[PDB]
Amino acid sequence: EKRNIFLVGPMGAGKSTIGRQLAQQLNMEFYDSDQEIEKRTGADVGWVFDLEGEEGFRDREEKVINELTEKQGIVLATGGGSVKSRETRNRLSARGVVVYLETTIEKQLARTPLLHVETPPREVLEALANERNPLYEEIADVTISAKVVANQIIHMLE
Repeated sequence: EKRNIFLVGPMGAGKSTIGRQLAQQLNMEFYDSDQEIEKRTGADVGWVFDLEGEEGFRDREEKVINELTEKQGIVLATGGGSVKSRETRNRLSARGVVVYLETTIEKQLARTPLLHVETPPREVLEALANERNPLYEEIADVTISAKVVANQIIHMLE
């Protein structure tokens, strides 16, 4: 259907790669909230994070996501920590089908907008997952090459 598809999960989950494939196979618009932030600030997303601090970044991100989710027929790759906001999570759930790309710590560490230039120690990623995994799972309607995964998701939505 035309219904929105929102991809959630940690950085390195393939939100952008899988989302672009989904958008092309379903002939929909693709958006990346990190990319929209860069577009509105004219700067690297990680730079905006570092300069504005968490508080300011999260507010800006929440506003960006509120606006994107109001669109129709789009595939959205949401920021990894965008699920921290309760309002955002309720908006994501209500405005489209939420697909959670469950990702191991290993995959997250794995090889190449970038919120952070370099990978952190495993401990940091484990700590993040303990806080965020329950958030991703709370709003997931569907839990999971990009082409293969994209069609699998599609088969699940069917």
